Amino acid sequence: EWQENKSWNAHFTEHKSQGVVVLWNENKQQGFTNNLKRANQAFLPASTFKIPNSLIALDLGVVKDEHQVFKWDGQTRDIATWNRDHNLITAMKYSVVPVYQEFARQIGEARMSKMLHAFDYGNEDISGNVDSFWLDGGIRISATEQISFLRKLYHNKLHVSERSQRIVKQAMLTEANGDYIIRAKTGYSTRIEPKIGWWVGWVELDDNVWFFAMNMDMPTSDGLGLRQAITKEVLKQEKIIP
Ligand SMILES: O=C(O)c1cccc(-c2cccc(F)c2)c1
Ligand SMILES: [Cl-]
Repeated sequence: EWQENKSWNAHFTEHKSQGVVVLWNENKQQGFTNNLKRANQAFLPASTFKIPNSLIALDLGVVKDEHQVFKWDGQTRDIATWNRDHNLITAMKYSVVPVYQEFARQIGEARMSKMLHAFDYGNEDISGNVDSFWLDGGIRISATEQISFLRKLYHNKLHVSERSQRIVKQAMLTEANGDYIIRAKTGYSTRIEPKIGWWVGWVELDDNVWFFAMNMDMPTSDGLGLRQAITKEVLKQEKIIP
């Protein structure tokens, strides 16, 4: 069951942007979106790929645990937070592309392809460079496909160990207070048109879970804060969060 609520479009047009929000009520097994078409259009996953990438690296032993330090390679990059040592927690918090590029090289093309098929992730296509295919290669995923993947992760049903899934869900922790917990990952795709931002994850309540996946047009980095801001406005309107 899916229902289209075009009133949410106001949240995008009021900021003179365009995008889609997809919600899934786990208890009721019901979905909601403002745009059924865009909910099924496939985009580059960009840094949302750090979820599956982290899982594969952990399950193959490329990453030992969430404390292992990945030393800065000494190359000054334009993102200040990238020019320092990281572990899995901080690498995902600051979307540290260079750390995950090295993960992918050590994973290798063959094992990466095999695992993405086992995850049923997007179009499962790693065509391109092994260290950048999620940024400018052939892989694609829709918002509805993100939710399908995240639901498997939440229930520990992906084809990796329970430990790997618990560690990645820890690394996804974004916000927690007395009312809800959010585990999620942002994305920012600029190398292939259209330029978009992602935010995918879920909201934990006392007695239910709401999965979400949003993407929106991102002509400039000036609107990146809208990924979370717009999503939370939808959540408040639907009385999922206060
Ligand atoms: O949205 C983020 O969490 C994030 C984290 C790291 C770098 C960037 C970023 C911002 C502007 C340009 C760019 F290429 C990357 C965004
Ligand atoms: Cl946690």
